[PDB]
Amino acid sequence: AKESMKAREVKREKTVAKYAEKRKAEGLQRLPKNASPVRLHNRCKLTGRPRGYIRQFGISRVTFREMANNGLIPGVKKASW
Amino acid sequence: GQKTNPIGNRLGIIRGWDSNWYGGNDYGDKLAEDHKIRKYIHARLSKASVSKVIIERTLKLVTVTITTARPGIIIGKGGQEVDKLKEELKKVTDKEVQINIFEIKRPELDAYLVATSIARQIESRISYRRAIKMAIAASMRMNAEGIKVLISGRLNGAEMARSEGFKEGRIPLSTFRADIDYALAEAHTTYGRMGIKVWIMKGEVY
Amino acid sequence: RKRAAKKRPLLPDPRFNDQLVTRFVNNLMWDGKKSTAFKVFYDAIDIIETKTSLEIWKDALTNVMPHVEVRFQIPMQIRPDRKISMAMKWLILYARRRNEKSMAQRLASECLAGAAVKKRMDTHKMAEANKAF
RNA sequence: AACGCAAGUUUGAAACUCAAAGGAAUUGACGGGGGCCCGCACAAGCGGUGGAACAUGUGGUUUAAUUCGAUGAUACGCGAGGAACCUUACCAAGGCUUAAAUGCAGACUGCGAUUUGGAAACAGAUCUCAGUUUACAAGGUGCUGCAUGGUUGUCGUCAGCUCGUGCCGUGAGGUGUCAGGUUAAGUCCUAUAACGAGCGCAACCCCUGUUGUUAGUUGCCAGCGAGGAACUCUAACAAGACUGCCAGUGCAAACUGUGAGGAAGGUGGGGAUGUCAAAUCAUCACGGCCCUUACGCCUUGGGCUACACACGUGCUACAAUGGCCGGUACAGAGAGCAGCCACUGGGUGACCAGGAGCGAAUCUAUAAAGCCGGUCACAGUUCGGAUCGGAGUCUGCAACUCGACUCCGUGAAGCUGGAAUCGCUAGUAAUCGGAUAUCAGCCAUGAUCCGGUGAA
Repeated sequence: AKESMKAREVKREKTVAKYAEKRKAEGLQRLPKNASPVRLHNRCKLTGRPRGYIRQFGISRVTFREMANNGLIPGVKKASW
Repeated sequence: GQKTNPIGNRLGIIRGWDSNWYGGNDYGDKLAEDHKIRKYIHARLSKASVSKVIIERTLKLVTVTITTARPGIIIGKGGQEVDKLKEELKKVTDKEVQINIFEIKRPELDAYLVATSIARQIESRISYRRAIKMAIAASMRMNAEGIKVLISGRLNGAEMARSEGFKEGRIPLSTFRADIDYALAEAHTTYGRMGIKVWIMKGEVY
Repeated sequence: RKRAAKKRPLLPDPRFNDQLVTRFVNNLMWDGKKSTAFKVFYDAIDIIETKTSLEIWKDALTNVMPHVEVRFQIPMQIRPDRKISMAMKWLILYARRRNEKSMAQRLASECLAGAAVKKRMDTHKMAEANKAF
């Protein structure tokens, strides 16, 4: 969750912006090995915390719980059935 | 920590949501921007003692309706006092942005203005003993029968933590139909960080 | 402090329209399978047609009904109804030790009226010893 | 020293050491003291664990590293709800110092393709929001949860915990909260130096269990006909359960049975939760200490999978109420352009190519157990599934360390498991299948749910 480690994700995301037509055209691949979609781990996008992630809200479980409790996500309620 | 948030289990009930925007699976950056706008507003104008930021993220628009404790210094003269704030937050979130400043009805009953005022008195280090009763009296002058202010450890520059009840009246937290608003604001002193929790019970809603 | 009981009412079976056959197949069930238990019971009672009908089975179910159980190891009567659950449980428990081929085959112990009466005899012999209590 | 046969009796110091010994009463705690109650707590019944092989977790031993934390109940299929690189915080070796990101400060202007050294990071050339000095911050998953904020487990969904006024006691304190009934309850009646109040309980909320109205799109198919507004359905509003009805007990609450009803006596299940210096300074913030040629930073390769042993949590099998080849049915919820695939062609198969429909009551995703028929006719077997060799498919730059699946070989331990221990009172246990979450693929037998059959 360090600043360097969370900025590494942004650097890799900015690196995988080009080469979108190069990787689309088992050989002929001399790349910086960072322009691949297999190295993009998803963070919490506020704190930058791995080990728990929801694609819908894009944040970790602890931030999701705290915001859903203190009314920051429209729609969430207390599930009961 | 063995108590649920009082406004947490009240959303499908009398308590509503702060933000207002329906996006199917697209919370993402629309949530990151809503998280940054509130903190940017609270850091840019804190001397007005803001109460809440109703963020309405509809199509091609974002309304930033601000409920303060002092709208005079926010509107300012002629509107250029809002001009810089608006160009700032709009170039932070480069989209079509509108602002609406709301006036306050008895600012001593907001469950957050009380907390931030007590925190400011604490970090100003006057007595730590007059602020809680000041807030209690200024809140119980009027209605909202229940008020409960609880404070956390690191008190009076001591070594071990301790908590004080300091409550009076009636605050039925076990009743979903009670209209208990609450907001936690804490003071960053030199002996650490002191936490404040304010519950306000106005009355049953229907 | 259980304060109540409900006895769990039952419903009869199509064949033989009897209420004891339902209890028997309920004690026969395994992993919640009633159809195959009914099938096995029907095959068993049809194999028993060598020698009458399920009458001989229900009368053999009587020889496994104890009248006193030990539970300072004091003897006492069980109940007017738990007798026909101990009898069924003992029959079904000791019919699974017979080294036959199928379950319907090894269930041919109703004609042994054979590891079923031995239990009742041992219970009576252990209850008549502690009769001074 | 006196007395006595003796045991011993009477009289009776000091040196030295501590700031305490002691009596009465009060609150709590405890008792192998008593009384009244509750909880799958015990008694009864069912299924397990401990026996066997496999998967993860942990201790222990080695390693350059085997990242860190919890190591009774409240840790051990936990944080972690996806370890090939990435995550990664650790190790070995190459490249950096005001910084690999972010604010600033003072200048100098209007992203791409090509070429060399390379394992990359980075250096040296063409070319056409970006590039470069100076002093600034910055940074640390560094150390203490026994300095903390916040956020949880536990007693515990147990019924308890207090306050205002008034009286008793010199005082700590007592009363209200005790006594008798009542049940899930400090939930209520009766009297009582008590009268009231607050937190808690209950009610107020969600789903399910019947009926009516509002409306029929992409629910649905009853009557005529070749298109319908009755039902299911969806989602809004209402009724219905209040021991209210009928019998006995009681000043009263209130239990014991019957009748009606879809329901009973809180219909059932959930969200609600009023000391242990308990878990986290590794979600986040933070007081104090330490390093800044760095314990800071970008890379490649490796480790987190190491293995003589152990304890915990799981799956499967130990068989014929079973296996196999065949026929035949019955779902629910949830998901789908970070995709679901109808259909056709190739291949035993995973899968590949072509190619509709669908950003969702519209289109796709084909259930098992069950039923019928034949075989096996009892043992290491036509049960079992570990281990190993060869040949393929998919993802990804990369499948050896360390992915999954298919395929042809093969049949190891296992024939109901020792004291000891675990869960369960009704759609419950047991058993079978399906879906979701992390998503390039995946260890998924873990976690969260749903549906079927269904007990004692």
